[PDB]
Amino acid sequence: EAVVISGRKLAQQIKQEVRQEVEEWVASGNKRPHLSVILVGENPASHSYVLNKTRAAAVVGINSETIMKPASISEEELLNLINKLNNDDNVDGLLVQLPLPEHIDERRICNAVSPDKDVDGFHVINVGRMCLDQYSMLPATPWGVWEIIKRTGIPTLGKNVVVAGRSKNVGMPIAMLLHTDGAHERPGGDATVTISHRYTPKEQLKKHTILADIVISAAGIPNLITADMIKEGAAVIDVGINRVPKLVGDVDFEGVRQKAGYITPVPGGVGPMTVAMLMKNTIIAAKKVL
Amino acid sequence: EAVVISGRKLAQQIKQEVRQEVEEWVASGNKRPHLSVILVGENPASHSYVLNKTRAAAVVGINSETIMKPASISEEELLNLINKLNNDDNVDGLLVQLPLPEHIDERRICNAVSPDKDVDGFHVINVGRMCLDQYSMLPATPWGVWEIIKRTGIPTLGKNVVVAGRSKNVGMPIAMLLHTDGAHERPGGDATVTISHRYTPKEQLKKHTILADIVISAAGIPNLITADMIKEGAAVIDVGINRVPKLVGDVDFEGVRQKAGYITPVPGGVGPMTVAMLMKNTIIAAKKVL
Ligand SMILES: NC(=O)c1ccc[n+]([C@@H]2O[C@H](COP(=O)([O-])OP(=O)(O)OC[C@H]3O[C@@H](n4cnc5c(N)ncnc54)[C@H](O)[C@@H]3O)[C@@H](O)[C@H]2O)c1
Ligand SMILES: NC(=O)c1ccc[n+]([C@@H]2O[C@H](COP(=O)([O-])OP(=O)(O)OC[C@H]3O[C@@H](n4cnc5c(N)ncnc54)[C@H](O)[C@@H]3O)[C@@H](O)[C@H]2O)c1
Ligand SMILES: Nc1ncnc(O)c1NC(=O)Nc1ccc(C(=O)N[C@@H](CCC(=O)O)C(=O)O)cc1
Ligand SMILES: Nc1ncnc(O)c1NC(=O)Nc1ccc(C(=O)N[C@@H](CCC(=O)O)C(=O)O)cc1
Repeated sequence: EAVVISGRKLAQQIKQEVRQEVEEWVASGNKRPHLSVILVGENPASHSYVLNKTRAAAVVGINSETIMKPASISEEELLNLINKLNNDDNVDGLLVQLPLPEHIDERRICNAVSPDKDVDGFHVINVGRMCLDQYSMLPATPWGVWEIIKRTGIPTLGKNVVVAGRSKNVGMPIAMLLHTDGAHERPGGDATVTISHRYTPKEQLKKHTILADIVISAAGIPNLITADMIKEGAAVIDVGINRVPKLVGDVDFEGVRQKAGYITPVPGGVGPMTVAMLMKNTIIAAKKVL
Repeated sequence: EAVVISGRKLAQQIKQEVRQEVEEWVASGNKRPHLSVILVGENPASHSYVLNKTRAAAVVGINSETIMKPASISEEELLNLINKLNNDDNVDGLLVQLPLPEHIDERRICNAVSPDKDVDGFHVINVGRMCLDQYSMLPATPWGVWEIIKRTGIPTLGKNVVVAGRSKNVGMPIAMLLHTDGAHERPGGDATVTISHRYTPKEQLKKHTILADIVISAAGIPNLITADMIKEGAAVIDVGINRVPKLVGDVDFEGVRQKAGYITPVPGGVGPMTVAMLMKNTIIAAKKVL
């Protein structure tokens, strides 16, 4: 039977690490770090996630605020707010919760966040730097997936990995991190990585997962991954969070639990790890390391 | 037996398209496009490749100059030359031929070329834009592979693709182009893409290629791709160029020719396509579309 990895427990540990780093940063005479989160509209999942972020900030001693704005705001008004926060020396980290409304260009908005305060790692320079294996502010959810694997000791070098999903914010960075050189400035996982997506037929997906030592599902499709797709002993990391009213992942948890060696639950898996790696990025940003 | 795709004939068609585009541009009263190539040292293959590029430029109506510097040049002197070319309004395209001497930081050099003149697409902002599926100057060798596939009419949406190699200028952009969304600003091939590399066990490479509709070898290893690794009728695209006294690719050409449906030869395959796609990028740069 699979070990169930508690992302909640791993995230709490990481937050303890961040709290200590923050406290020693303040005791050294530095300003306490401050995180600003911009929330647009009323997507209730976005509100839940942002509340979890500001909770975690308080736990680790980082000052925070959520600035909530109606969906009817214009792009230029979002940009004006972002520009004010870019020039406010008290703000160390700035992020815009996604998705934004259709009349707002997410890419222009992400590129307007000063790259030094870009704790989500979505600015194009941070994307390019990550894709070149240079030091960069890593996006929180992919970095949380990497930390789950690394802190559990699941090996990656020479291993077969399948990622289901290719979104720029989640699946693509996860595939980048896992396949790239362990010896480069920002090390990668040196795994053999298959990228699948909405046009992979299920039979081709299965033919690739059945070879995989790690399967990472970030499609947002309930029961996309089932025990027959998984070779036994493999690690299955469930990035999906799907409203079905209850929350499930992409993985058939009880089925795959019988065959995988390791498995993450939804909720309590990747989700809390996302919030933890954002706290790590914020103290990194306050320290002006990059 | 396998169709042998002539990279020479496809490139000739692409180059004729560029010659028509450039002369319509010049007929409209615009400055003739101009490409500057910087060439460092005496790598015989580099000199050979640069001559192919400026020979192609002249035939399609693009003015060119190659600026040759000894390998003993320093990093500051190369940067000085690059800055002079960035500010010369006659120069539309600027590229530095790689590899550079060991004492030169290639990443610093590539980021010094202004992104609007970066016809190789090696600047971090162009790498980031490409990885976000945004309009960008695509690197010429990856774009050549893409064109070989599309112009032969080999389908990609939903097909399995294996790329052997992960280098930032060749293997990684190929994997990015092929797996990404057809509906995005810069369309992608919508394929299921496996990325293999130097830590992929040779047995594991076979188990993925035997599933592959398209194998793309960009590793620089003679005879890495052999007939037992290919399923009957798949397309095999040879990006490697290996000096073995002769030139060969990564594929066992004679053997794989008996099982593949399509195959590219070395020489005369991807190489002339690299030169051709650079001409496309140069007229794009002259038009300042981006
Ligand atoms: N911390 C977390 O766990 C966390 C954070 C953010 C988002 N998510 C969740 O991850 C899932 C998607 O995240 P995202 O940002 O990538 O969203 P997205 O909608 O942009 O991504 C959807 C991805 O699903 C892929 N896909 C669709 N059908 C597929 C299929 N049948 N097989 C393989 N791939 C398929 C699509 O091609 C696309 O790449 C959702 O449940 C989302 O809520 C989780
Ligand atoms: N126009 C062209 O045809 C053209 C242009 C440029 C480069 N190339 C060729 O591309 C090949 C590689 O170019 P590069 O810049 O990527 O060089 P590189 O050595 O930096 O990259 C080669 C890749 O090979 C991978 N690799 C090594 N062993 C492997 C294995 N056993 N199985 C799978 N992958 C393995 C490495 O991890 C690396 O990512 C060379 O032949 C180069 O000359 C061709
Ligand atoms: N959209 C974005 N825009 C900008 N930057 C980002 O990083 C994101 N992405 C997220 O914020 N992703 C995220 C997903 C889940 C949680 C989370 O806390 N999950 C709990 C359950 C909570 C619940 O479901 O109520 C769990 O999984 O246990 C937190 C963040
Ligand atoms: N290094 C770089 N730095 C900066 N930007 C780049 O794009 C590169 N990469 C190349 O320039 N790659 C390249 C490889 C081969 C040819 C070529 O013309 N090949 C012919 C003849 C081979 C022969 O006879 O020697 C063939 O294969 O048919 C052209 C370009």
